[PDB]
Amino acid sequence: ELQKLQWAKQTTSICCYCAVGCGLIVHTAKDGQGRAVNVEGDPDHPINEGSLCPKGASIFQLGENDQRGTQPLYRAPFSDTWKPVTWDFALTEIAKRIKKTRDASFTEKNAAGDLVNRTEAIASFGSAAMDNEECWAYGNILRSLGLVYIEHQARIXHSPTVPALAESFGRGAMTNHWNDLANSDCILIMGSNAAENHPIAFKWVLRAKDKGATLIHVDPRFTRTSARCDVYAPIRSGADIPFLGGLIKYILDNKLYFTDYVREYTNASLIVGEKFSFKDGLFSGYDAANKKYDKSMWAFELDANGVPKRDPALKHPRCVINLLKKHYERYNLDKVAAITGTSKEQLQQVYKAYAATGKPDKAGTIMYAMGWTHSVGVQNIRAMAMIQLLLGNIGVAGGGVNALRGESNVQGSTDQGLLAHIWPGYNPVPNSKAATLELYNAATPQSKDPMSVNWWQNRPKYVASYLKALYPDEEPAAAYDYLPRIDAGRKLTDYFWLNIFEKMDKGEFKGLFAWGMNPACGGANANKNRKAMGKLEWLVNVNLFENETSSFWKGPGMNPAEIGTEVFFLPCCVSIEKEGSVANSGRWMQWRYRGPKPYAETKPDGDIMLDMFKKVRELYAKEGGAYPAPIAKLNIADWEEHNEFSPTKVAKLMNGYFLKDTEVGGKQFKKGQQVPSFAFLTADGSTCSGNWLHAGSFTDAGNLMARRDKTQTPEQARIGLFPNWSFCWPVNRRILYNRASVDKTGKPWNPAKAVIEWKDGKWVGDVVDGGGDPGTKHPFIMQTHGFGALYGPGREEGPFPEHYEPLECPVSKNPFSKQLHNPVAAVCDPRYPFIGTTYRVTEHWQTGLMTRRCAWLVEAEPQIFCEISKELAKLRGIGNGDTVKVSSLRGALEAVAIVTERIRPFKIEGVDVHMVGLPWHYGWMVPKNGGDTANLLTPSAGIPETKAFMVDVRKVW
Amino acid sequence: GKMFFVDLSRCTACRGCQIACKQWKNLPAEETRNTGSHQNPPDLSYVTLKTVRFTEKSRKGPGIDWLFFPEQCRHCVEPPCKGQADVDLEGAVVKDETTGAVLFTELTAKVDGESVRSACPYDIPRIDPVTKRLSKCDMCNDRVQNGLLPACVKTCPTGTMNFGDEQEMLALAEKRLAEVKKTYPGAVLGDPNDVRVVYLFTRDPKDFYEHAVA
Ligand SMILES: Nc1nc2c(c(=O)[nH]1)N[C@H]1C(S)=C(S)[C@@H](COP(=O)(O)OP(=O)(O)OC[C@H]3O[C@@H](n4cnc5c(=O)[nH]c(N)nc54)[C@H](O)[C@@H]3O)O[C@H]1N2
Ligand SMILES: Nc1nc2c(c(=O)[nH]1)N[C@H]1C(S)=C(S)[C@@H](COP(=O)(O)OP(=O)(O)OC[C@H]3O[C@@H](n4cnc5c(=O)[nH]c(N)nc54)[C@H](O)[C@@H]3O)O[C@H]1N2
Ligand code: SF4
Ligand code: SF4
Ligand code: SF4
Ligand code: SF4
Ligand SMILES: [S]
Ligand SMILES: [W+6]
Repeated sequence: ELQKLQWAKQTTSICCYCAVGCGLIVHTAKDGQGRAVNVEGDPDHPINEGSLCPKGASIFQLGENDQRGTQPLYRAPFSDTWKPVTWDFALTEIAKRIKKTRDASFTEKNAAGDLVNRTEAIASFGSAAMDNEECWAYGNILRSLGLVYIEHQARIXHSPTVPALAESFGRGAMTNHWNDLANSDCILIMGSNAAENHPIAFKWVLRAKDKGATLIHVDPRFTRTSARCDVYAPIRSGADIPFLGGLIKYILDNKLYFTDYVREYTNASLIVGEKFSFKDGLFSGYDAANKKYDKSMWAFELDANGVPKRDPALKHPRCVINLLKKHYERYNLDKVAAITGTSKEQLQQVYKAYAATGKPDKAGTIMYAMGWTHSVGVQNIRAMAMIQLLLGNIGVAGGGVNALRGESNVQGSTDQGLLAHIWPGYNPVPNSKAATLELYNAATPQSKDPMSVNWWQNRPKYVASYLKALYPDEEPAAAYDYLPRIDAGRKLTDYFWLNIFEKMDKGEFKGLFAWGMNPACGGANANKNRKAMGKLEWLVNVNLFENETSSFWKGPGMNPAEIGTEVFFLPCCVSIEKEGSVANSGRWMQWRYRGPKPYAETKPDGDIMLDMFKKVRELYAKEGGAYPAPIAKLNIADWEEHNEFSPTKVAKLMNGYFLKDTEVGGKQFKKGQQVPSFAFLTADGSTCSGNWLHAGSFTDAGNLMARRDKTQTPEQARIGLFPNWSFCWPVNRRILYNRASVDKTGKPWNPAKAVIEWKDGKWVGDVVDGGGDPGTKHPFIMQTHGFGALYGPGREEGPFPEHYEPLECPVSKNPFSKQLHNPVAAVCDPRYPFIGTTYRVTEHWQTGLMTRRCAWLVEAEPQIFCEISKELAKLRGIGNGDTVKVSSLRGALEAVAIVTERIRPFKIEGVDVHMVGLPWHYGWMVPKNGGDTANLLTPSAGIPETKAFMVDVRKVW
Repeated sequence: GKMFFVDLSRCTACRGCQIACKQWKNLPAEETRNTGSHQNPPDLSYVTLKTVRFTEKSRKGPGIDWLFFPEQCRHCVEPPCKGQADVDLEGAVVKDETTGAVLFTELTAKVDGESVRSACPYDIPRIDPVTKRLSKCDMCNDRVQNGLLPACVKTCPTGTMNFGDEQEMLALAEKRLAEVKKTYPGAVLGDPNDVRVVYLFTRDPKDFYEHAVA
């Protein structure tokens, strides 16, 4: 027996870092009574199989860390130091600041006289790190208090990805999952450094290669990913759309598209209206004065029924496919090569390798994470989705757009609507014009096409069931009035990440929740944001350690004596000190358990937020105040067991249960029973559900998220579905759009890697994405018209991706049109001639708040560095390892020079343009000589710009 | 006996192995600084039993050959460190007959720490400036005896690290060298008759590290 593990209780957990969702086994001393003694990988877990990258591998050092917060800390206005205080004091004083600010700023009716019932004087940031049950509860607590400025991590990836993939496929999520990468014949990694940023993903990338696959890395830098690919192709920053535009033309010119797939499952056949045109880099319906488009000009030609007209012959010149062919004729190899900086040879190589997956028995996948996805980032991902629809790689094993999520639960936190524009289940936040529940539900487009499922028509069941979970004693129509509404007249982006920092700097916020985020390092233009936080009356920071956000008031250049911001620092417990679920990139909602009890006096986020809310509710019950109803009637009794936050009970409420005896889909359901699927939710108040996507996750059969069953059929095991390991939304459909993986008979395109198959009156393999017999329904059930969208007339920049230059300063020429920059959209001060970029290394996490406190990770990567080419090193007289000053209009910092051939000068319009690489993992707080955030350098000018900002790099003597 | 097969053609330099070694044994972190490399710690020492070495070699056209070497004791079949150590005191360095692990005991304080490092053709052993004891990779003999994989082997996600009986590992190395040669035609196995840590190199082992082979 191993002594270290002998006598310790053994529990399972999920990694608290990236969205791969690696299994841990935790060993806890005194049969679970004491501290953690060991943390390592779960050998039975089918994603990581015991493997951990150094972040997961170091989780013992994260949890059992004597630098961690022990109890709440208080900082009085202008105070020079922290004052240790009790929970009772901190939550009580916090509950009073909330009420004071709410009562003083709560507006029942906006200027226009419409009901909004909201506060614009309190903002909240975070968090993708919290459990799914804690994210859901947090969102509802903030909305019951009437907040509309509710944001977190997800914003930076959401704004590009979700609208791109939603427009294309009808959902915004990663189409496939990690294990499925192993089934791919060609893996295109472009806008991703997966080897460093999703390391366990490369288990499955390399296994794809073992079974014959070509691995292609498209990156301005040579990384640890590049080292383990068959093809490294350098690309100039922001030349992605040219590159993908060339691939579209290559596929159409060489007839490499999957014809039958395209004719049946994409909108290739649909007739676009006569009002559509493109000329000189502008689509039809352009308002030159306002710099935006009239998208009605891009409408389809509708038949008598109101269904878009189709030519299955694909002969009509206004067929999507024919307009697509016309549009991308301009992206010839010579033009694309010149702008990308990629040799015609390599382009032809990459194009040939990947477009070979257009074969029905071949599958290609594209992996992107953040990359550089600016003005036309949405259109970049649109082009990836369009390539995949052309080659019929959507819905199949080894296919899909694998949009890699960042944080462990950024998928879950987004699903729980911790963004300003969405409630849970991606039901929009009502605007001022949505005066009643009937009007809110009126906005859902209908289809007269009988083959079109148009699943979003069920939205009224989900909204009603949602309001019955929050306010179960009220009519949904009545409860609808409790939750705040945004201004219909204002830009949606005015409620988002970047404008919350703008408003803060204009002192328009009394309060901020920094809940599981480090804005003082995370936010672009750190100098501005750190000064802007001084203009807050109170700040609530909930994190594991003291950090640059909590302690901004004693930061570099700051004078505590003249900063009046009142800070409460509440220390939360680590991931292994609590029970709950995290939803990975693949939508796997994975249950994890408590190992050690919370360290010192730390609490789970659920207990902090629930206790904080109860004290707010108490004050309103005794004092009264502004519109108490939403706060008073919110059902928090379902969240609680044994006087504590219950992950189990919140998860059951999120799945949902019947509030009475109900007949649904011609099947009798008893009162109190768990809802077994979102198909059996109702609009009439019979059912409740916190999130319709969770309906199926916690049934009468039990907690399916806690399943650790590796049982697989041969056809399931061949592609690694593992459908009995945990649970993925929707209803355990592991590969989305899987109806596209079979013909109108129900026979797979690729029988050797079948996802579903029609055998003896049933779909066999994965859960079918949309009920119905073969060839009776269009495969994209969340789309209105039911088709994969090559033509996307809902995008602001036009229905086809078009190259507009995102890299302003060093580029004057667009070889594809007259239109240089985005027509619906930087100083370029010559003192800063270099392109600054920020990116990650394997060993550090986000702002480094967590990993800078883990000695083994600091050991590997102790200091901020500046990676530069040999060419820039020669120009500026810099030697490998020299200290340099990197500067911009926004600030300056010192870092160690790493001179490397992994960085090469960009060739732009006959000039060498040098790119400067910085990690954003560092902050003044810790460690000694670690350095400060690279966001000192980044500009503000609703997503920040972190991949291309102008810098100078000087040697320091 | 047991053997490590290390397929460096699969290594992503994630350094999971480096961290996992220190987690299992609860070793401390060295004081490090960046001197123009991701490589840290820069060398093995008393408290670092495994480090990943980074080496960049220029190649024709875009990118580089980025060579990664997670360095550990080779656990030699005929240990030269034992032979040299046994000239001062027999016991300081012993060979486990079950696993084939070369193990430095607490009696390595008594022997000449300098010359027993010199005898090692891989320059593995490291001396404590205090207790004067030798430390290195102990093959996680603790775990191997209990039918578990070594920490560095279990943590590795790429399939670089492989562990098991000498016969089935040499069988794997031969079959893997055959498939790796199709991508890296200059691929070779390091000292596959003399050691129990068999490194597959994509090219000249000397490019990965000076003491990569005997
Ligand atoms: N180790 C580690 N892993 C992480 C994180 C972390 O901090 N550390 N954070 C997580 C989060 S929040 C996220 S969103 C993900 C992000 O994961 P990634 O998107 O992989 O993150 P980055 O390293 O910032 O960017 C990936 C690559 O994009 C390249 N790139 C830069 N500009 C361009 C361009 O114009 N075009 C193209 N094609 N490529 C370009 C960079 O050179 C870099 O190699 O990682 C997650 N995982
Ligand atoms: N220059 C530059 N800036 C960037 C980026 C970039 O690439 N370059 N990336 C951007 C992106 S993609 C993102 S997502 C953001 C991320 O920016 P942030 O989210 O602000 O960064 P961190 O705070 O480091 O993220 C992890 C946080 O979660 C906390 N945490 C962990 N577990 C828990 C828990 O159980 N409860 C609570 N309450 N907190 C917990 C950690 O302590 C830590 O504070 O940064 C953005 N900023
Ligand atoms: S950081 Fe990501 S890849 Fe590494 S162990 Fe954790 S979940 Fe797995
Ligand atoms: S590698 Fe060196 S220290 Fe290890 S067994 Fe061989 S001779 Fe001894
Ligand atoms: S075998 Fe064990 S002791 Fe040796 S390097 Fe690997 S983890 Fe460390
Ligand atoms: S864990 Fe595996 S892939 Fe990562 S550095 Fe170690 S040997 Fe290489
Ligand atoms: S993220
Ligand atoms: W992110």
